Amino acid sequence: ATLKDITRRLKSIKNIQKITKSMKMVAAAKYARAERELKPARVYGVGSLALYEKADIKTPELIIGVSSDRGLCGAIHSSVAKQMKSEAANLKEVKIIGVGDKIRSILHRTHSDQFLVTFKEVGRRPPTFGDASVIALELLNSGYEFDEGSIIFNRFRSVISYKTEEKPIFSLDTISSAESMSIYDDIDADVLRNYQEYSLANIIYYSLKESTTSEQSARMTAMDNASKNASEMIDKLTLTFNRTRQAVITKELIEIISGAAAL
Amino acid sequence: LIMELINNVAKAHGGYSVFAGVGERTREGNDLYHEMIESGVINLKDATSKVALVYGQMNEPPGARARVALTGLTVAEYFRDQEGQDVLLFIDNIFRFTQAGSEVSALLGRIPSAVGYQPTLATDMGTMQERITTTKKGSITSVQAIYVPADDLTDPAPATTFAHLDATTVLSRAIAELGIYPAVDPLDSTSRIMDPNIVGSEHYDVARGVQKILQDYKSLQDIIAILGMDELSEEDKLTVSRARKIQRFLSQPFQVAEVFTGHLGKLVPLKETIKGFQQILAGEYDHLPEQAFYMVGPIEEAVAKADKLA
Amino acid sequence: LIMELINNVAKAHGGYSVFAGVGERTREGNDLYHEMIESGVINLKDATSKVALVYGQMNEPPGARARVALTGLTVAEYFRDQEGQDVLLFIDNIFRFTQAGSEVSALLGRIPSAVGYQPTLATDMGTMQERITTTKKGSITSVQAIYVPADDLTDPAPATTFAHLDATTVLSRAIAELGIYPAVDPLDSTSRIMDPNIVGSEHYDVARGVQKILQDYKSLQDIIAILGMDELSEEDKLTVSRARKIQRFLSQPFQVAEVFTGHLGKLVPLKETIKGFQQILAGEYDHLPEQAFYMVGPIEEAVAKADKLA
Amino acid sequence: APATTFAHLDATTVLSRAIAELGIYPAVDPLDSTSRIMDPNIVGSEHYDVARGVQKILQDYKSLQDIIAILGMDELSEEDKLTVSRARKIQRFLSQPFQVAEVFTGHLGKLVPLKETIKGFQQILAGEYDHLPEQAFYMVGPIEEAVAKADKLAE
Amino acid sequence: LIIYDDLSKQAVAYRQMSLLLRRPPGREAYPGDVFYLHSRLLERAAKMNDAFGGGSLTALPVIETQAGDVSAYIPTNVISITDGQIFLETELFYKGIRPAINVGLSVSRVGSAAQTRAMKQVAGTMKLELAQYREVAAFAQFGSDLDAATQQLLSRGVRLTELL
Amino acid sequence: LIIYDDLSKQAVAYRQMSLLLRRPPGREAYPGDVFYLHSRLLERAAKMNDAFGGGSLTALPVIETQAGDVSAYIPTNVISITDGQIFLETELFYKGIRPAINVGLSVSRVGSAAQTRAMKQVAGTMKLELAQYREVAAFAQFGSDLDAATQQLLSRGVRLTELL
Amino acid sequence: QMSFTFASPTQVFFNSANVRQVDVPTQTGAFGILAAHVPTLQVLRPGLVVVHAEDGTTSKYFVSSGSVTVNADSSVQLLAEEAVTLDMLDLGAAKANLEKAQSELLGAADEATRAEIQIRIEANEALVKAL
Repeated sequence: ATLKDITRRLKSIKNIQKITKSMKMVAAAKYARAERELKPARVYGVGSLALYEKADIKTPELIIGVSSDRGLCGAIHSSVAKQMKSEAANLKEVKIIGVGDKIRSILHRTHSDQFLVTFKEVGRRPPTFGDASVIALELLNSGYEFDEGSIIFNRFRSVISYKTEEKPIFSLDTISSAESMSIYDDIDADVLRNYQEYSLANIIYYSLKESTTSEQSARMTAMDNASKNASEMIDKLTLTFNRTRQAVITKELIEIISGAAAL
Repeated sequence: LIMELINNVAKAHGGYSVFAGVGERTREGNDLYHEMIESGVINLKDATSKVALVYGQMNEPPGARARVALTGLTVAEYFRDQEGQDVLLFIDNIFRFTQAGSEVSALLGRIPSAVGYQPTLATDMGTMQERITTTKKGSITSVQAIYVPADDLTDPAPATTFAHLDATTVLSRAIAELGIYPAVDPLDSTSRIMDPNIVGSEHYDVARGVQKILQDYKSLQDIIAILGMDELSEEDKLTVSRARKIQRFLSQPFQVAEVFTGHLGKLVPLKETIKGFQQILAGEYDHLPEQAFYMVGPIEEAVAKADKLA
Repeated sequence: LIMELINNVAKAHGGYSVFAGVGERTREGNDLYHEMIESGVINLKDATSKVALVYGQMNEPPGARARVALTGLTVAEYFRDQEGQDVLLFIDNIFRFTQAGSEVSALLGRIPSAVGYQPTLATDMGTMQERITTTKKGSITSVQAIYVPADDLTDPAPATTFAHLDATTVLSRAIAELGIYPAVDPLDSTSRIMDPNIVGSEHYDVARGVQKILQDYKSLQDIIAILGMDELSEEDKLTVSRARKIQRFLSQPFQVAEVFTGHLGKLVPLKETIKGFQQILAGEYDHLPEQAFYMVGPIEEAVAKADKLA
Repeated sequence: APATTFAHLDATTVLSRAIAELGIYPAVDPLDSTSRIMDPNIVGSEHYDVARGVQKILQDYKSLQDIIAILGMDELSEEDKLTVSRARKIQRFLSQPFQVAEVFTGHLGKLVPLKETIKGFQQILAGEYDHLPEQAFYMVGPIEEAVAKADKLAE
Repeated sequence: LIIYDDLSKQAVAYRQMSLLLRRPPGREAYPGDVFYLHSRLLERAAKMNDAFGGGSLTALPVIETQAGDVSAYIPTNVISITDGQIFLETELFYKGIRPAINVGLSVSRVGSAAQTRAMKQVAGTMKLELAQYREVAAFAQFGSDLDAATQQLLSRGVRLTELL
Repeated sequence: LIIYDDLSKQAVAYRQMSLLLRRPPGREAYPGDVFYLHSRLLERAAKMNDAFGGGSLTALPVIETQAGDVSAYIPTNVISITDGQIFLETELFYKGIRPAINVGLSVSRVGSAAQTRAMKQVAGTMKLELAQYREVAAFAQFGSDLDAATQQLLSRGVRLTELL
Repeated sequence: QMSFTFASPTQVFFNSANVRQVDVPTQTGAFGILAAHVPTLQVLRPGLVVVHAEDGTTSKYFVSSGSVTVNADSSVQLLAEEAVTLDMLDLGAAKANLEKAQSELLGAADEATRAEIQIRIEANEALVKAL
């Protein structure tokens, strides 16, 4: 421990304490907006799936990861990547789509050749149905007529709690017509080709609206922890400095007096 | 703040004051001299003066700087015992009194104690600070300006001084830049007599209520700047608007500063303050505007100001 | 710890034992004496007495505390040479020997060394400590508790004491304040015996593995200190989780600790300790919670402890 | 003793153990070395502005070091982390295989002319070498060699 | 019962004496026998056996730390003299908790077998549940967003805290 | 106008003599009257009234600090001695800000009343604006999602800093 | 009784609300769904939405595009990309767009561009069916 070293770490933790403090505030505004924009978007998602739950849909014989770009949000990108790699080995042909750069980097090296499309700038600007539609367009423009898929995302619960959730997407138009669909009448083969396409854009948007609410909340959290872990570390080293300042003055003085009291 | 304190003790309690400048810069000595005449406390003509000035300047040897705090205390001691007053004693600054005494002990040839200070530090402080108390005849109450070295509160100088300190008055830039005068930090200044047993049952709960309502204001500051003002609950919207009216009522115009400000000076009696703040906390003035409580005496002058024109 | 160790080794010992109280509390003798009479190791009726006691507690003047360690070790010297047996020597506290020296060195007419100690600290300790040893005529197992002043392990007193030792067991406040007992730092403690050629390569490889997993956890502790555990890699997340389980499995309920920590005291056989920490290292228990390893004897009690939490 | 010596000099060259620790030899501190002749009226305004610019980007990186060490690299924008990769290349191009240190370095000693040095750092600051890795710059003579070492370090 | 308020101020007094006497300034300028100063005094608090009359001197010495620094020279000494400590954190006092006793640091060594049994019947499972609450409950703000078996320990704690 | 360059070096030159005349040593081996050495030197600077001719002497002491430590004995002396300070820092220097005057710490007591009524008109505004800038200065790049208010206060500050 | 759910990505209107009948502008004209209506899925078309409330007075809305759903039990849900009330749409700018849309129709031959302009015609031509 030295006066040069001590103050260097005090100079830099008073940085982190503040840098982290504003990153809590930045995320705190983005949470409060994402919490309001989720309130309707939930009802929207509720009404979107209210058909696949009321009438059972199976498949006789596509993985979508939803997170963001900006990290430091605790364990948002890492919780969905765990449940993606869980199904990457458990299954059958598996083709992956990752929304948010932090899926192209966290679970890439392992499944580098199993990529279909990648999406950036997620979590910078609050998501829209317009963003979900670009996700819907690119999926249907690719020559991958998928049998069945599942979308994995972070569902919001509260300021601190969230859970990684799967939702199966029966978006194969060949799978749209099952024995449970025989209950329904007055349908076209190519009117489901319209409905299935749109109900896909809904659930993508819903998962995206849940994610950016669950993401900014735990970044607000992680940074409120980190800024007040630095607040504690400042208050700890500062009085460690005083110890070492007073002791250096005292010790430099004994060193003189000892030399004066020998002549 | 010093001069107003001199005025208001002489006014309210009929007690004189003594300024003992330990390590006074001669420029600041001259500047403080005319500031006291220009405001009213020193009267170069008649006998209406309220202060005795003692100057231990910097360009004087450690002996003079170490003993002037006594030369001031002794002039103040006359007005305690001989005229039975509630005296006021200013020391500015107390650290330069400690450093004065360290130099002396260093000069005589005494082996230095911790952090370079004198071995006699405890007593060097005790033999002076124990003359400043309430006697049977009168009392001397001392305001001491403190310099903390390396902003280190554990440094023996402020550490030895704090053992004798009953209350603090923090004059802050932050509060002064907002416009609140005197520039006192309401949460940063603390007192030993903040006890229901000493001041009273009412005084305590009203002070603490004001203390809590300002902390809550700080506690909601980040929620104010980054969430949306109109999304606080009824009880959170209310305490914010009530809290702003509290820190404005702390503001007070000063008599001493009539020559500068041009506005009338105020001496707010004790119970006027207690009930004044109690009513704002109870919400009795939830309808009045913010600018109403700014730079006013009692609560009466605040409601009258609230009228203005519209 | 030194009392637990007596209860463990001194009681179940064939040869004789010498206890030397040096500059600690007087009641700490009145505790040991009455506890020892009770256990039979001291017999008052006859002379089957096994332990010899010598005292010079912190009530005694420097001179007495300076030489009382010598008194005890001389009693131990005899049982080693003149009878040639297995003597157990216990000393608490060995620091009070150099402290007492510190107290007189000034007056003896020395010039003060580092920290104002006796310049003769180096050799004062040497000539006295080198006697407390195993010879070719007999053997002394010497347990000496060492007071560290101001938790400063660099203070000339505890730092010179290392050089005289075969096994150093370092107790740390940080560890203690984490409710880990015995509060033994598992990375600062060393034994000259830790050599596969003695303890066995199986013992050595579990000790080196536990130390590696703990050094790695400690080096990640500055990143988790700001970020929190959430931010670690999936490889490191495991090492943290094991090291923490190990940390608590290094804690243990002592038999002398009973009469205030409510838990039944435990002694763990060496095969159970090695096999214990091997299994945690091997990943067999990555499913058990951390607190299941907290304050338990053998590893089979962690399994029992985990089942309780239903 | 060394602190009093400072006031006796025209140009001071300060060495750090922390700089030498990273294998950077010579271990001259770019923020601690001061010359009397570091005046553009003597060395030229091109020489001056390049050097001032060299230090600024290393100075800026030093301020970032503790922020990025805990809070990752991604949180720097495309114009911030561009300076980080530059500063580390400027840091490493400052390293020089001495002709005396042949026994230590393991390289042939190099002697770089004045104008070859100013052109060197000028280009890296301009960002003309942003494509090349840092290790290309570590322990070389003139700047052409930093390109040469990249090509060899390729395949 | 004797109460020494306080030894830290008596220490500086004796340090003044030692330094005026020109005795070697050591740790924090304190003389070599500031341990002894408080050793010989606090030993004199004792509980005599019946043969000696069954009289007891009980000591409560006071120590003023600087900013919570228990590792300091003088405080560590008195920790090593006394049969136990009571810590008073500024962070609990300037919070409203009075008496501001740090429960996680204060221990009374030889004082357990001098407690009322009626107290042991209530304080035993109080000390147990207070450590179960102090088992990291700093998280605080979530209301009803946590578990089930751990939310009641937060409930118990604050009440068992307010009671004190 | 006088410039003592520098007083840290006179303090060394004085110290030598005292130590060798065998006067008692204090903090950093400085005698008791080294504060008194500089206090009588720097008070000698003053502004006389028209009663005494109205002339003035103006003082500018230089103090060299090591590792920025302004709490060293001699600097602590001169800081209190004088009416104000200008703090120059190594960081500000190489970062580019030259003269490397730390706007934060640097202070003058005479200040406002010393500058012309023209300067007053734009100085206090700059004092307030750089104050609000330095509070947010750390987020000059890491603030894409900041409000347009602090985003103005950052843009206002960086540009004033270039002007100085 | 039937639970009715109507919302957009931005705003929510009904959530399991008690309503008797709803009229919806589907592809296949405009379908009317009563309390115990048949299981029939049909996608949306730019037009008018009639929601028959429980107390005599009906609220009506305008839709861009989306989906409606009627199920094996008495429960209905309707969703649109952008749905706005009759209150906030200008009748002025709607003709400005329509006339501009019918200009690009004869000025584009690409089979991909033709569809894109005609959909905008259809949407703007539906903006006068209400205003």
